[PDB]
Amino acid sequence: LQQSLELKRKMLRDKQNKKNSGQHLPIFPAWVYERPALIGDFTALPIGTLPLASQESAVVEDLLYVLVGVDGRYVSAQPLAGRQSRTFLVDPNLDLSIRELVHRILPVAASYSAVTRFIEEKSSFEYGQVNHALAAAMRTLVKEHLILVSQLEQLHRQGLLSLQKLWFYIQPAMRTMDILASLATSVDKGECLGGSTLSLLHDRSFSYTGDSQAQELCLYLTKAASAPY
Amino acid sequence: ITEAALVRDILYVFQGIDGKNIKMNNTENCYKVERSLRDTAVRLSELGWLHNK
Amino acid sequence: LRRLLVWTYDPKIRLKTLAALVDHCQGRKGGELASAVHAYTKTGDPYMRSLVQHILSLVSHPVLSFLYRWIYDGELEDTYHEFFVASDPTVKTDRLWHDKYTLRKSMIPSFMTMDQSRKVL
Repeated sequence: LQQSLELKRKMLRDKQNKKNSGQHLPIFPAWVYERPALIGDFTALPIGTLPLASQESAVVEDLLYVLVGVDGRYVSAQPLAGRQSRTFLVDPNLDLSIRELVHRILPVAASYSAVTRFIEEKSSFEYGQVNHALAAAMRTLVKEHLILVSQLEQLHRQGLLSLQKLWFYIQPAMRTMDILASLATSVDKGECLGGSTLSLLHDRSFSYTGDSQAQELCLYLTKAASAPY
Repeated sequence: ITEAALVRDILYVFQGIDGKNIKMNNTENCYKVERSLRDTAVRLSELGWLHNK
Repeated sequence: LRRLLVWTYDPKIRLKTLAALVDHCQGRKGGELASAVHAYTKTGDPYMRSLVQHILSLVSHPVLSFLYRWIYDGELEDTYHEFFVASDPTVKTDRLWHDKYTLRKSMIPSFMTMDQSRKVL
């Protein structure tokens, strides 16, 4: 977020000199990115002292909000809204049997915040026509993750969900978030834009052919990003 | 306080008319609430901010 | 249902895009505002594009009404700065052709190329 404001103007000036009729091409203002409600990515008591069968409902409901980048009540989303890395602070006490499985579910939250910030910054007009459609089509894969999360919260309110069921439900979505997060970090890191982020999507699709859970993702991402090309 | 009051308040911050147990104290960011009860608001109050925007 | 969260989720994204749209159209008028609406249909999301293109269909209706009174009759209309030609209000006689019409370069939109606006002038 903070670092991107430089990158935008430099990459705009290159492609503005290249074209001979690019006229009245607008840019999105910065406070669309700054505020944590125009983007998809954002009392509290020590959870250890409660009974066993209440801490479960507690940390599951809190974790379901943590997946999309915001505090539940007892596990907090640390405020950065900057780079391709985000950290979360779980409370230093919990029942061990719940606590190990919570730690195993926790990477998909850091593998959502980094995806969503890349989706915010590179749907603009300074990273090339294919990268805009790419971030706009990774936005759809984040929309399905959000739909999953809404259904899980609904079932958890009516007493039909636990951390074992939550762990079983999020595994394909954990794979989808891992692939998109690695891709977002890689495209940001090498300052890739345009067609160099239409080649990486081709390589990743060839890599996975032993799963068919990630292969279909990569095929769909390549199909959607090459529609302006 | 019971849950039904919170239901009635959240149903008004979608209209842009402030509640009682949930109020807008800052206008730059979303509504702030004045245990499962509290956790819904961290997603729901943003929608009141955007509707007012 | 987590206090009507599931019901509000389908309008939730529909609130995000419009609340961003009030800030991208900030302080604009005429063709520049039409560009600020056309910006959100340069995107490759189907839902965002289908949401915005309806607003775009409404927003360029006065602009194109001014456009069809300028190709068919020859005298434009606006009430504020809304039109891609900035006409000379001073009278000319038979030397009308050379000086009367010059290109305004703030109200050419992004769904019209500069070639089009020059030719329509």
